[PDB]
Amino acid sequence: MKELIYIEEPSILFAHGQKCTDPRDGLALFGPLNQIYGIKSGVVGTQKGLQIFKSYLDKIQKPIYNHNNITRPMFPGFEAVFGCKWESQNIVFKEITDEEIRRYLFNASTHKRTYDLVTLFNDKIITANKNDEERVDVWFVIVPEEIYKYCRPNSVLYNYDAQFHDQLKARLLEHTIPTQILRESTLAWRDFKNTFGAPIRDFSKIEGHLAWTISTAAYYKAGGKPWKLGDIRPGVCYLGLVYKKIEKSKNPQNACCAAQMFLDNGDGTVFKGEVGPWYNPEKGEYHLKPKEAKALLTQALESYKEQNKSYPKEVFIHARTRFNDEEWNAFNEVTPKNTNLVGVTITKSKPLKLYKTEGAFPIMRGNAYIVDEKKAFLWTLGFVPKLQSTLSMEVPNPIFIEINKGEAEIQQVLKDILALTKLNYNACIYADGEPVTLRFANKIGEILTASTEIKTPPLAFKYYI
Amino acid sequence: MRNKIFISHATPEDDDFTRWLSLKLIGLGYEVWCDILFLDKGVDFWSTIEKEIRENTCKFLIVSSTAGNKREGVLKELAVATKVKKHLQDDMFIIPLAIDENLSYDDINIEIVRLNAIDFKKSWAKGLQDLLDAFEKQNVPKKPPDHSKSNLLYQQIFLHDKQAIEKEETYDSNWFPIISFPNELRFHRYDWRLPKQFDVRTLAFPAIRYKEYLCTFAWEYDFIHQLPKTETYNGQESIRISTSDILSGRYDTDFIRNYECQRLIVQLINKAFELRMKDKNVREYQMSKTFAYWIEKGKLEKDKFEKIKLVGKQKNKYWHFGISAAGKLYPSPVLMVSSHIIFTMDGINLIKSKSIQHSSRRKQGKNWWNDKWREKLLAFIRFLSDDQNAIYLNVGSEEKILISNKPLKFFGKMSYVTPSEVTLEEESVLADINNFEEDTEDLDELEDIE
RNA sequence: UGAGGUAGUAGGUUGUAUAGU
DNA sequence: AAACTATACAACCTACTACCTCAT
Repeated sequence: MKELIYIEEPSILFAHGQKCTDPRDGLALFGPLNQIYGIKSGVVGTQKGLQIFKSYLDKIQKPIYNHNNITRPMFPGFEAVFGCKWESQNIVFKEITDEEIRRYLFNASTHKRTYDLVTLFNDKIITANKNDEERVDVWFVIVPEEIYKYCRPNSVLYNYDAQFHDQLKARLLEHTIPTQILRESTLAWRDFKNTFGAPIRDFSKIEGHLAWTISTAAYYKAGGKPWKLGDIRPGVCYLGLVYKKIEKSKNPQNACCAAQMFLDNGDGTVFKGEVGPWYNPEKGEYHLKPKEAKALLTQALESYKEQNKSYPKEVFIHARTRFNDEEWNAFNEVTPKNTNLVGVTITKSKPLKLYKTEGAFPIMRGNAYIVDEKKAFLWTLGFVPKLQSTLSMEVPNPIFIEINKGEAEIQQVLKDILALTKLNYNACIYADGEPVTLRFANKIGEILTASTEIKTPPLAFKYYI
Repeated sequence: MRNKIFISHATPEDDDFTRWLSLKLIGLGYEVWCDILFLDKGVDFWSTIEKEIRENTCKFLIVSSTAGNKREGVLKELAVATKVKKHLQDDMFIIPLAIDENLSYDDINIEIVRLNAIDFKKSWAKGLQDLLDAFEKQNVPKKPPDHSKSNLLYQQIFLHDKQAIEKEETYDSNWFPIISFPNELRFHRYDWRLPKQFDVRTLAFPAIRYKEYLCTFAWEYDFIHQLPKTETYNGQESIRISTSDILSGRYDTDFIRNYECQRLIVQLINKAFELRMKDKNVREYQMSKTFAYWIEKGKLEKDKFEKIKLVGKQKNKYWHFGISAAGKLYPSPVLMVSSHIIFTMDGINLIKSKSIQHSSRRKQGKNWWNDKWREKLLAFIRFLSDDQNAIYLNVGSEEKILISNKPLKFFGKMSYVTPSEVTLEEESVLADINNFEEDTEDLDELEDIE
């Protein structure tokens, strides 16, 4: 009759040296770690997007509540919750007509119209950042629905990703300028419905989620840092080894393994893994040939030395595959003797659903099942007292952790993984199931390989979400 | 001397701004005191407000709320506030707070807006800095700001029935252990006694072709009914491997390694489960890499097994709970079970479109909850058992496999207090959140559902 | 959020068309 | 120059893995 071990929720730091266990609540009470002067956003596209964004800005300046504060907390006010300048004026607006859009809509190639309209967006924003002395922190993208429907790849009247956001952010990361894409129906749900009348984008009682997500995303892309870890050991760092398989049709895919320098802050000094011409997409063994392996490890070591003034005492590798001996030896001849290496991996295909016998609330967050010293189960999604509810759907599915090789206590790495889950930044959610190294690994390995025109990625991390 | 700050708000309509402003003020170094922090249930209201106005309150703060302006106690304490303003001649004592925009200049009573009102109708940042500079103008004695005790106050007042607790709790998984494995895993070397076009899956007992041998649990004389040339095969050539060596892992020969033996055991377990529950007259659903199965409507009495709902009617389609299993030999000799629901129009044929099946699966997913999933799974497994403790797997004419009907129940050290059913409606609310978060090419099958 | 629905090897399986001594 | 019975891979069977989509 074995037992399940419980791990307490991490306390993330906040303003004036205070620690709480909720990002929404902690932002509401104290505020961010750093205070920004104020930001001046800008819209692109049509004037309809400008006016609906201005209406949403005037609405978000006012406080907006929800059905209850038990699960989704308050929004006191943008100036009251972050202390930054945000008004109706000083927003740059640009005009994009539909005559050229109407003429190029009748072209037989969807990809051609996509290329021309994306080039229009890109050269317009580069022109705006070129001849204008005014600096824009976050650019805002609003797109109409006619282009969204009549110009789809599957609609009926290869190294570039077909999704618009990925190649937008790739070609803007090549130009090192931040932007954020919102569909028109995302925030204009007041008059956005279907032919029946019911709002598909139902946001009536639940505007607090939109409020918190938009505010936190804008503040993170502003350069400010909302929260930090409470208890962390200097000398440790989190290598989230991306191994997003690249699927550019019939082009040689091989391996484009990226990594994250999640050392002490939310930013990641990411270095793009090469196209990596060793073997083919049939390289399911998923280890690392020594040359690029020690190249990536030396890049990570130099990044940690530049960002922390000292060599790291221990490095945690977070991947999604299994590891073997030769890549570990390749990592070992470039790790110093006083350092240690431990490989942790995250997978989904192993199923185990824990059920609740009595009660009306499911298995929790923070519980864990240990099989041996190297492989265990961890429950990050599910019920949580912090919202009195369950974040997951139906019965939560866990993440199966495997220490592939290396000496590490399972409890300490368990705490590391759940704090890393507690570092979700794109939206103001409580946390997510797998560590944000894996979620943001999908993000950076799906936007990073979206274009072939980039050589060296920027060190900053705000140009990714 | 007076240093206290009180919020006059309508409970429980305005716990929001009261909580936020009180915690911000207590984090700014100013002593605040109100109903939702201190005045809990069982404490008299008006006498405490009277003594705090007459002795303790420096600046009075009243939230202009819809229902908090009509109570008798608030009128009594505002009357005693006017009395104490007549006492020591302080006409700036009270502060009007504008939160409810529905209330205009005329809806507020006679004794509030006769002095100036602080602006709060646009945002709250300028509101609390205006409160701070009013504090500085009247030289109220204050403490240097520190949010540590504010965080402690939030911790002990807003996490009472709201944080985790220490008490035992019992759980159960979807893993079902194998009680007993086959004694001998026998490799049958038929040599020429196997036809070339023989499909191995057609055998009545599980078997896997391995080099020239046949990996199977069945005896040498178990395939007589379909192979008339197995009379001539002697019983001494086929090698026997004890399954205890496979499970313990101490078996390592040049013929078959230990992991290959375990994979063969898992494969034979899956084949045996498929054939044995195909024997039990359970309908089939075509899955891509697995096999989904559903219970035909009307086979079960009342559509309940031990008074547990298993198949039911919603709108026009019939929903049938079903399971799919894959053998897993890593953690223990167990069998994992997936939880599915299979939809039919009438109970005979399947849906022709898979998107309809997925939409129905989600729609019935929100309608019930994890507890109903637990009873459905338990009823399905108990119906899959003929005796009271195990399911009767078939691998040979004389050797069987036992798998326990009851799942592997676990338990945890800590648990939580259990609130009412409103938070399940909030789980439906976050289902709406998942509806309104992402969407991709939904229109065609949504308009095809009629 | 995650549960389907899709192919990739996925690691050992038995037949394509050479030269070993 | 030529007799045995293998070469010396590499194609189609199959459990562990591993992709864009649906509708909430």
